[PDB]
Amino acid sequence: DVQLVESGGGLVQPGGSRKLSCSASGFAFSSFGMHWVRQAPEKGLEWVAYISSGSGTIYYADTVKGRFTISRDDPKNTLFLQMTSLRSEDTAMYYCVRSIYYYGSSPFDFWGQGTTLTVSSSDIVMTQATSSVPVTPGESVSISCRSSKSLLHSNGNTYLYWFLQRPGQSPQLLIYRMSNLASGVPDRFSGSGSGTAFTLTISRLEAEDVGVYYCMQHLEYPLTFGAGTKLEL
Amino acid sequence: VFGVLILTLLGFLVAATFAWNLLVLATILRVRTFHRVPHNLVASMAVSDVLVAALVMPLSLVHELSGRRWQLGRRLCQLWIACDVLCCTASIWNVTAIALDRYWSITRHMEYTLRTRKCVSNVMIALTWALSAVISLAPLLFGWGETYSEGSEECQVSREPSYAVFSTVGAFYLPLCVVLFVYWKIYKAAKFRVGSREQKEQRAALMVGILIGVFVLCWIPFFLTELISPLCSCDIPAIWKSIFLWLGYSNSFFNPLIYTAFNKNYNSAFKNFF
Amino acid sequence: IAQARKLVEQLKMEANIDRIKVSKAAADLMAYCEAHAKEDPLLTPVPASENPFRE
Amino acid sequence: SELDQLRQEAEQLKNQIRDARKACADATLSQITNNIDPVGRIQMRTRRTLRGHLAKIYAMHWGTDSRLLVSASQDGKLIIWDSYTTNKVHAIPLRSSWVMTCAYAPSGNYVACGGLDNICSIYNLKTREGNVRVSRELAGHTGYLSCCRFLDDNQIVTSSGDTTCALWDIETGQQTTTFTGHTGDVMSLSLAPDTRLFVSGACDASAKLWDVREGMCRQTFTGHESDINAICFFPNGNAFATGSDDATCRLFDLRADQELMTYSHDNIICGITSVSFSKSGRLLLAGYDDFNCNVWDALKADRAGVLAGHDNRVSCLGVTDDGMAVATGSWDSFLKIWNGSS
Amino acid sequence: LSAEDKAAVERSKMIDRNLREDGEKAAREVKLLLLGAGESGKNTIVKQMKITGIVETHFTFKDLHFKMFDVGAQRSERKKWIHCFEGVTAIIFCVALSDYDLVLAEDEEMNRMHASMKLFDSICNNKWFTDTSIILFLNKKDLFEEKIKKSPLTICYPEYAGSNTYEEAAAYIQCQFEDLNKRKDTKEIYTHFTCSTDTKNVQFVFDAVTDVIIKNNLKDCGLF
Ligand SMILES: NCCc1c[nH]c2ccc(C(N)=O)cc12
Repeated sequence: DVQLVESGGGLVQPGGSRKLSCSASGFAFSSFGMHWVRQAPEKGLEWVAYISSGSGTIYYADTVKGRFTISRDDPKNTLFLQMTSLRSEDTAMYYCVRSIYYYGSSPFDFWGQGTTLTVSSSDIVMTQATSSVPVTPGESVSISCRSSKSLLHSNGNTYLYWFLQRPGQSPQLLIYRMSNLASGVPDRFSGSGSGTAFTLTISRLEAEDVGVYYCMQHLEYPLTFGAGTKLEL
Repeated sequence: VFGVLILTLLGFLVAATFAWNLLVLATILRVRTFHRVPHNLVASMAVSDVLVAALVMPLSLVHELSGRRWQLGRRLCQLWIACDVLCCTASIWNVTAIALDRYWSITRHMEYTLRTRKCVSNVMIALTWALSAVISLAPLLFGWGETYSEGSEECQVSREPSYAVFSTVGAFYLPLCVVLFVYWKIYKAAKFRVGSREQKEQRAALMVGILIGVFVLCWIPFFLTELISPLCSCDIPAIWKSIFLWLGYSNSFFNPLIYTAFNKNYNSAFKNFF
Repeated sequence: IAQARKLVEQLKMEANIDRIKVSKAAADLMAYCEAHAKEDPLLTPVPASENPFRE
Repeated sequence: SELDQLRQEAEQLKNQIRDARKACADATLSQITNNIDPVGRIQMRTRRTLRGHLAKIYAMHWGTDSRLLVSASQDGKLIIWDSYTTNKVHAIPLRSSWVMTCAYAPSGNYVACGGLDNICSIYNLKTREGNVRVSRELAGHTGYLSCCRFLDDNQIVTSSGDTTCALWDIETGQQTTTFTGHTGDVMSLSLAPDTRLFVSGACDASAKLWDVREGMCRQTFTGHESDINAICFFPNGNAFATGSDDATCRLFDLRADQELMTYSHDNIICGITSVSFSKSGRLLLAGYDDFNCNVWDALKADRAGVLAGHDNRVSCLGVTDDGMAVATGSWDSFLKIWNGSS
Repeated sequence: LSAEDKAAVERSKMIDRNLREDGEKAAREVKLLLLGAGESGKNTIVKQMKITGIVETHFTFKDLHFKMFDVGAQRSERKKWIHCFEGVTAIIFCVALSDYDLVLAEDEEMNRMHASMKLFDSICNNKWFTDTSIILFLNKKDLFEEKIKKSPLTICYPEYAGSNTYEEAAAYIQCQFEDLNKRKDTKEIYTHFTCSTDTKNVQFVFDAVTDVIIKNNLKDCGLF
């Protein structure tokens, strides 16, 4: 089955360097572009770097530009992130995310477990309505979010993505493009929005639905993740 | 002196050239079926003929209408000389490149595949144009005698023997020998292949012979005269020079006839257009 | 003679269909075409704004 | 003799059916549509030019979304094009390059293709892995496949060169039904809009309307001279058009049980390669072997326009489910989408 | 264009590059048709080269690769699918010399040799193969020689001179088969007698392909 296994991390002296290596199996690695997403301790998701299929295009975040470099080795189905001048703020759990781009595609469909990294001792802004809300089984909830810039492109596609993170687990894609449910996701979830205001509704809440919900925009790089909303039982 | 008849024939030749060369170029550029490697050399040759008929031949006819005198601009006389030399060398070396491509395809079909053929043909065309430009622009920087000192009363190519021999060797003699060798090899290979029909051998021999004879008759006299003159006190008369120059020009008219009239694709496209 | 038996059976079965007069079928086809002509982009070209295949 | 009696009975039945068809022909379509307003000169332009195929393109099909297109060529690659942005979506390497037909599932999840290999290969386009792989190989046909059409995500009807058609269950890969009765090679298929009926044209110069559930030939239609290459249902579903090597098209009505209109011109002496209607059915677009396609007035049989932009014969024709544009594929390995202008 | 649109464009460019590479790779392979009747001793020929539906056999010679398509098992009207092979470099036809006295199974008087001649005429005088060359193979040399020693060739060729000898009969058969070529000016037939030496047959096929390629190139130059 599809699987991503990250390796590298642990303790690193400030200003040091190390190469994080992710191994992909169960799918055609060469056909998928790759992203690195880091989540700081008790913080939201943050995009780090992106490398397209064939290494034809590479992008970095301004906080990452120059300091970290991303590469891929297709024959061995491996992804590498060489990090140098590691600042104290770089401590986080890093996940490797696959993404496939074509008409009707659902990028960010799979997320790796990721690895921990710790140290010794101009863009679209996404915001969410509330940090947490109460929940009970069988109830209906509606999380809301907004973006500084309208995500409705001239082509007619609204580039909004909803991700759900379980406690002690990596995030998973729920809805892509604000109107398409991710494959395998239960039909309970339903995303909607207009221009700049978006909402994810759950028809009937289940015990498993509790978790941290994140919103992402793919209109233009860097990819910004809004503050997570904690859905607590 | 049959001036009216000569002028009418020369104008008809100019019109026929211009029309046929432009038609060939339009057929290449318009019909997608002709977008193939072997047709790039033909397109370059057609472009050279179009330049000859548009820039060289009319100015040469105008100059000859007054005899050996020149009344045009000072810089325009150098421009005309450079254009004439460049276009003639480009046409000659384009014919040489076409012959070389045919020889490579016939003899090295295994190693001369489309991948190699495209690069080889493009390099040949580029080298042809570069060498023609170099030979045309050399007299402007080396030698003397470009124009008469009597108020630019005359307009002619540099007569320096040292430059003349080099230009003649690079422009015609070396490509002439290359063409002769490659076409002899092609004829031998074709005869061997047919031997392994009579109408067939006759067709191949007639094609090779007519091509070589047209090339020789059109070019060899003019280049021989131009090489002989600087070293001679012979002092060949101007009438022979004009006749040989206009034969070299008529090589431009004959080239499309040889390379497109007898080609199946070219004549079929012409008939379809008509 | 099995093939002949099958052929005759198929012919007898097919000949019993309640075929409709050609005039009536043509009338209904014409009515349907007239009704649905308004919704034909090819028959009635749509404005360039509504045409996805813009130049 | 029993054989003589059976032959006489068959001849009598043929006489009876032809007499009934003559009797029910109280009028003709030409007289009724004589006073209809002529469509006029239909002008279309090539909005998009899809290139990338390195060999003859033999079949193509439009998706239900009216945006994605599928094309098959003898080169060995099956290409899914994004018509709106002329962007390639998938390039499936075919095990056998001798493919003559292709199909696109109504839901777009599966793509079926076949040809001289006598095997219909079904490819899943929405697997978890980001590559297209064969999901099933329907084998059993004694001849080359000619047409493929998806009834649903699990049922597929295919016609082969063995003069028989077959309805297959994709999940099991077993021929659920076999349709027999055609004395010649079957060349094309066309599902009815209701999806319950279909009609198949054969090289015996005849078309046969079958029943999917009952696995039986409900009707037969004749009138062509040499060979039927293409067939298509009229949008209303009660009629279908047939193109033949006779260089003429014929419209048949199931209820009338006889030919309705004939489309022909002295300027065309080549057979019909493909046929398709517009959404309203007023325009009948037929591809011709003379390097161009023609548009006929389905009601008046007037040549409304000509779509001539292919250097070779038009091998496949298709109209989007919404009728916005019409795509044509020819042996020169170029697919062109044509649309009208105000 | 959006980021997703740019990624889709990049994917399309990658697909186009892969298609171009595959086309360049495939352009180096010689495509040959294979046809015959009565099995035409065809199994021996195919296994020599190698050492339902179409069967594709790939074999590499000293310096060239060859793809051979066996479509003889299709058993359907050639008119509807023969045109698919318009681009084949050459057509290999196989004939069993023993068919002269053999009677076709589907018939009771027509000889298998007559059916083979009819098939050869149909394939050769085809609008799709006017400029395509034919390589003719005569397989059953030994069995034909054994048969002619007792059965006269007049059983199949009443017009034959009646000379009961191997060499004259073989020459007559080859001449009769070659006479069917009504487009000699546009195509040629490379007849050959099959032998137990596989390398000889492969070398003959390679030489025929090389001759065809050379003639096609020369015709491209216009000398033909
Ligand atoms: N019109 C002839 C131009 C030309 C081409 N090649 C040449 C080579 C030498 C000379 C010369 N006048 O010496 C002239 C030419």
